[PDB]
Amino acid sequence: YNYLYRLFRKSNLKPFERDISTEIYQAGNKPCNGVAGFNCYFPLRSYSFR
Amino acid sequence: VYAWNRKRISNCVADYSVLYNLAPFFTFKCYGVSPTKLNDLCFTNVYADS
Repeated sequence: YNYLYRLFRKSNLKPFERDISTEIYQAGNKPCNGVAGFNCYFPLRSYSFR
Repeated sequence: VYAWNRKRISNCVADYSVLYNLAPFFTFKCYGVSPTKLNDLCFTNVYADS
């Protein structure tokens, strides 16, 4: 999974607003703090190299 | 799992944003349609499974 890709983001992005700083989705009162819990996703997944 | 119940939502205005606000309902992301505005957009013949 060396070729990381950002499947999830805050919302749609305008052109040239590329994803450089990873900001995971927040959908709760508390921000996602070090845990990949429910409704909170991380870009760390295999890029289908099989 | 081997015998799903047959029930569908018809002629309803059931809000799905209250489900999104609810803590237990943690899966709301959508691959091909709007994740958070699914309810607002119109649709027909919604089938339910258990």
